[PDB]
Amino acid sequence: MAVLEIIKHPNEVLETPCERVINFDKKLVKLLKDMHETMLIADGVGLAAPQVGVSLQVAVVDVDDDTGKIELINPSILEKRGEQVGPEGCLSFPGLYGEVERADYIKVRAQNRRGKVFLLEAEGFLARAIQHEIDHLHGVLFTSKVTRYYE
Ligand code: NI
Repeated sequence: MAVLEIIKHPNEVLETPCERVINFDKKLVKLLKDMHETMLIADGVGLAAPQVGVSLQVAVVDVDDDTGKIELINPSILEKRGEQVGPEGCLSFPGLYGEVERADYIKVRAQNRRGKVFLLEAEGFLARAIQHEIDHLHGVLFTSKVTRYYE
């Protein structure tokens, strides 16, 4: 495995929309493996490929141990219900936290490492993390949705 450098705001790669993954190959699997440990070593709960300099629709989230690691390739949100307001941060903006409103429940369609399509339902913090990472894949950063930063 390799500890990948996490790209910090500012950097253009962070605002670049990502291409869909077309080849589900060994390089993709290594990217995901490296991203997950890099993310945890940095005490993060989500990480998207553009944050490690790769413009592909690939992200991973890992909040609870029971749930565990969820790798998302070419994810799309099929349904959103309810709202939740709370603090949000990002490994690409060290120490920056702001209040962001996100859907509370989401239904997500995405592919795994082999290209198989799965359906995932999430709520609360996990749903917040997933929404934040999917935004990265479209070149959107959380600062664009912060309503207020904390003192
Ligand atoms: Ni982020």
